[PDB]
Amino acid sequence: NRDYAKDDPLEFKSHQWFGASVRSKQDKILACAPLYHWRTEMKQEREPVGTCFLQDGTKTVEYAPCRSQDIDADGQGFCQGGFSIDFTKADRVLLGGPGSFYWQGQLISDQVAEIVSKYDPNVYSIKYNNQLATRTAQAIFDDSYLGYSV
Amino acid sequence: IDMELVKRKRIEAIRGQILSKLRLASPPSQGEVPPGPLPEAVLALYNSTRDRVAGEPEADYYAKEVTRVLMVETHNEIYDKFKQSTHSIYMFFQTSELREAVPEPVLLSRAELRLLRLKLKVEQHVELYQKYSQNSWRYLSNRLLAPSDSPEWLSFDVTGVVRQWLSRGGEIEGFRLSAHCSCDTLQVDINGFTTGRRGDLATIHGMNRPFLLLMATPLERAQCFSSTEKNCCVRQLYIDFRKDLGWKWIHEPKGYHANFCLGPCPYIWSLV
Amino acid sequence: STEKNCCVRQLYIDFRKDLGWKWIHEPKGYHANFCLGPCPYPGASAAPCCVPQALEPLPIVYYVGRKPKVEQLSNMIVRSCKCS
Amino acid sequence: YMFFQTSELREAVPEPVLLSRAELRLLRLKLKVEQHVELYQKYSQNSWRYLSNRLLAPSDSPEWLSFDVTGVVRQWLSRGGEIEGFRLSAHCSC
Amino acid sequence: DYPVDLYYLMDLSASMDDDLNTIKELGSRLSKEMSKLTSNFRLGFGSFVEKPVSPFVKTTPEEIANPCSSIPYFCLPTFGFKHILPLTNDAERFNEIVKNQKISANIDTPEGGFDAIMQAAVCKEKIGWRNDSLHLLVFVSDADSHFGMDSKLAGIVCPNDGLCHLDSKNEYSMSTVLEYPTIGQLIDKLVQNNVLLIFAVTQEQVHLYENYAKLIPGATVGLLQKDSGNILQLIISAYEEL
Ligand SMILES: *[C@@H]1O[C@H](CO)[C@@H](O[C@@H]2O[C@H](CO)[C@@H](O[C@@H]3O[C@H](CO)[C@@H](O)[C@H](O[C@H]4O[C@H](CO)[C@@H](O)[C@H](O)[C@@H]4O)[C@@H]3O)[C@H](O)[C@H]2NC(C)=O)[C@H](O)[C@H]1NC(C)=O
Ligand SMILES: *[C@@H]1O[C@H](CO)[C@@H](O)[C@H](O)[C@H]1NC(C)=O
Ligand SMILES: [Mn+2]
Ligand SMILES: [Mn+2]
Ligand SMILES: [Mn+2]
Repeated sequence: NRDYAKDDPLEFKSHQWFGASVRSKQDKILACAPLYHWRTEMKQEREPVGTCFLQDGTKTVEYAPCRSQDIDADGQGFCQGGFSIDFTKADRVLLGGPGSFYWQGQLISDQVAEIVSKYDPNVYSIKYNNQLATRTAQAIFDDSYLGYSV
Repeated sequence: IDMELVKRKRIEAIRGQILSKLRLASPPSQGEVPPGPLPEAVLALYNSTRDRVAGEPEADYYAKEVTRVLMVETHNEIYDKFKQSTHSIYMFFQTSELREAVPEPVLLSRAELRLLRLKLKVEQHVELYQKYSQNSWRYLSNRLLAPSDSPEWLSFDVTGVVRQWLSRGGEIEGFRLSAHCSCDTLQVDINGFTTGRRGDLATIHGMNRPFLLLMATPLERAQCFSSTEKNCCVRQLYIDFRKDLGWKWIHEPKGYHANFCLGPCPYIWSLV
Repeated sequence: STEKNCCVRQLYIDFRKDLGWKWIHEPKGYHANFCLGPCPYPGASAAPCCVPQALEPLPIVYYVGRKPKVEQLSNMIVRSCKCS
Repeated sequence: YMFFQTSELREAVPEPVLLSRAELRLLRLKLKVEQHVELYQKYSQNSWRYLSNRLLAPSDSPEWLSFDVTGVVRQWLSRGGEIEGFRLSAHCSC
Repeated sequence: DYPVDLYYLMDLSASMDDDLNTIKELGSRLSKEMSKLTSNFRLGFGSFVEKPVSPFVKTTPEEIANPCSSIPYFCLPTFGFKHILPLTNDAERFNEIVKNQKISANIDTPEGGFDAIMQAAVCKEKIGWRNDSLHLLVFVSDADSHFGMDSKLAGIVCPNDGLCHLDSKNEYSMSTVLEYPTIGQLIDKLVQNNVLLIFAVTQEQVHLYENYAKLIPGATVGLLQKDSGNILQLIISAYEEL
């Protein structure tokens, strides 16, 4: 577990369920941890934003599109990104996040060329320009679990 | 010698005191009261009267029935005209429950509006206003703020306001909270709605909202001049310096009225 | 400290124990205290007494038949004591 | 705006601890209508910080008021600042 | 004249603070009209909130012991289901439990309602269902409720066996171990025990649960009001038998 500060752990990889969904495309292997919790960068929380690790041969990168500044249940704090995954034929990743926006759910798609290139082990909230995402809707759609399967 | 019964003289003086402030002769019946159920609604009343560490007559010796009323949420009327902004904060109340806790405007004794602070650090200054003509706002009081690292509970004596609200049949009232104006914005964090908290816990996020604490006299009570005898009444006594002291070293003044207290004060005497 | 002069003495008053009152739900006891002590050399009264200077109110909870009334008594808890 | 000299203040009261009560008294002339008054203190010889407040009543005769600035005067006798003062403006509606 | 059992399943979740006083006025009122149409009357009680695991509850050390934090407010921790009162004739013991009930909390509006229905149904012993009687189970909650496979997000993939899982504390011990039950599982265990499920929810939740009562045989619905005698009219017109 990386530390945000002294005696202040940044993440909780225990019981993160890494390997709950595995998807492979050619020499690419994508695995995710839907029960990965992450502490907010504003205060001391424990929010299950989910994270994925991608291996394209030698390089291993992290992918947490729900680990953002959009915190709390109202945002992507309980997104559990990587609950379900799949690959397209044009090297785009399809990620499902059932807990986003008070469990309205969200689908996030990023180009594999951008995932590895914009990866930075010192940046915990990476913003991707070619990101495609289902934005938040009205409150009637809460508790819908969009992204449960893909 | 004195003895320790002095404590028992206080207890038996407390006994007759509580009964007199409640205008009671004997304790009421508790066989018409159900043992066990104690609502957390009256526990919030009792907790809010003991809470005030912050904030600034013949009828004033008797007891006052303490009741409170919560405010109106932002889900009905507080968003239709202004909503919330960095310039002001609005709180709204009804009157069908204000004139229900205190039916007659005269019964109202003290009415303090209490809020809930959040950590604010160094300094802020707050000015309070009242709703006039349903559109104009009039100044009330002001208060400087201290660096409380913890949530703080305040109170503002708006008794003169609430009394005027009980005399009119005005079906809607409310307050306004802006900040100081240095002339020749607002940075206070008070417990609010935040607008966006949802889920199962959202319902409890309306608790601790600004409420108006009321202390009135029950309707059941209603209703040297109180004595024909020379009671402990202050007696007249004019003292001259040249006449009663013989001191010519004091030029001014040359006399004043230094009264005195004469009369007994006993208790628990024979015969209600 | 142990004062020989006008000092406010501690006194916890229980309703069930020192009064026998089970009709007051809350509280079931409080610190009213009292003032005991001499005040030597200063006026107005023929004998300067140890009287309280600051007092504090007490909220009570009792029922009336079927109606519970939360009321607050004025000046019950003796904080300070003066001599006048 | 009102100003005073510290060279005479620390002569009537040498030690700041001796100061017990220091109330600033003025003199009213206007007798008609009612107005709202705010009081400030001199800081950095340019900035003014809030102090107290008082509403005024339409008294038919010249009235004499007073503002308790004891906590202000006490700190001024400890400082070597030989120039201080007060400010009396009106209400600011914002 | 015929024996009748009534189990009172109350939702203690956070959305119930506005509905709390209606339930206590429903308990005492129900603890009176039952002795009228029958003499063999025994009633019980049980409470539920939510499965005490992320993401349904926040996993910060303060919000575990006090899930009403950040408001702030003091409330009971999150628990799956607690069997408090076995059904008995002692009726003033029933009232004394409903009065002292405090609110709990969680995050997600739907609750673990079915977990409490399933444990109260199957446990014919720790609840104490009569041999030949009308096994009536009043279900009260002001929100939706979780069913099967909803616990997959929490990491619970072992299905609900529909058995009695009440520990020495009379709580649902296998709440973080088993999935929520489905309408199929509930239907399969509400008949093996012969249980008539009364839904007593809020207005916005009726259009939902009435379609559940259409699936669940014998299970009916009800509306919650300040005068909770509305739900009493259900039970009295359910003593028709014949
Ligand atoms: C109105 O006020 C009354 C009392 O004036 C209040 O009843 C009391 O509520 C407090 C809640 O703060 C109870 O205190 C608790 O006591 C238990 C055991 O005695 C503690 O475990 C509790 O600790 C909590 O907080 C800890 C963190 O500081 C956690 O680690 C812990 O797990 C608990 O969550 C807490 O101190 C007190 O027991 C009751 N009094 C009685 C007689 O029961 C009432 O709730 C108030 N009403 C309101 C606020 O609406
Ligand atoms: C029901 O009958 C069984 C035997 O058939 C018996 O063991 C049990 O005690 C009975 N239950 C009650 C409540 O009488
Ligand atoms: Mn709920
Ligand atoms: Mn509710
Ligand atoms: Mn829930």
